[PDB]
Amino acid sequence: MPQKDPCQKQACEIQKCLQANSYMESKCQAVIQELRKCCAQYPKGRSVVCSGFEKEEEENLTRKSASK
Repeated sequence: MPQKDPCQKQACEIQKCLQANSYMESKCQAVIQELRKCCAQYPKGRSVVCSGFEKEEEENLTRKSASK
């Protein structure tokens, strides 16, 4: 329920950074890490994108759960 979503902007900036980087998400790892600081300001239920984002933290278990 996106009443307001502080992090939706930053989730946009992942995509926008991508366009600024010709979809090299390798560069946009910084801006994913920005969504992080945004997301972790709150409980995930406050935001749709941050609800994707605390699940990004699960997805990271591929790379390593602790490698950042």
